[PDB]
Amino acid sequence: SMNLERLAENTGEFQEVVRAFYDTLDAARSSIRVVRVERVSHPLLQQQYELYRERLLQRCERRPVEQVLYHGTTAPAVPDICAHGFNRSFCNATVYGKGVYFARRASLSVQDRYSPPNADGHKAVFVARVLTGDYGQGRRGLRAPPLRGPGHVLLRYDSAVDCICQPSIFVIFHDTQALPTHLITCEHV
Ligand SMILES: O=c1[nH][nH]c(=O)c2cc(OCc3cccc(Cl)c3)ccc12
Repeated sequence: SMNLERLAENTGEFQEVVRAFYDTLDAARSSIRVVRVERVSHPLLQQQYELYRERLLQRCERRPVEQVLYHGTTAPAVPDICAHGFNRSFCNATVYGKGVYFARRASLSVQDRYSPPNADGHKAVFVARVLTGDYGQGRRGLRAPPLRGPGHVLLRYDSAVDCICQPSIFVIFHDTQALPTHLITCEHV
């Protein structure tokens, strides 16, 4: 909470982020209000992230290798994420693996079970760049992405998902594979 910077409502960056948030808010597009949007700066994690991104850009089948995704969290977790990035050791049921869950659609992250509100009724949703790369099928046992199986050089997939077909959830298992960029503070009207 020391490397957060509030964005004014009348700026390009605030509008990009908020528009993308409302576009994917579905069910609750008209119940949810935005209180605040803050830029997250973590120069070190960003460098560690860019190095991983270079390795994936050089060798992934799927495109894109990188996606913007939402992570709802508890008020107490906000300082840690801003200081350290996403920490899978805080693992709700780990249905698709013991990793950090990101959602394609904000509708999912903004639910009270993922972003529970605090005493002021404020809900914490992070926007993150995530190196999804080549994803495999998640399942509850997974302490890492699932094995690629025989005849692949790479031992494991980059991430795990609910469903390979149209995936809506990504589970990532490396501290450097997800960079928080913005903290959206929202509430139910
Ligand atoms: O935005 C989130 N922040 N934190 C979470 O733990 C989290 C978890 C999450 O899926 C859990 C789940 C449960 C049943 C079926 C599916 Cl497919 C997925 C989705 C989003 C989030």
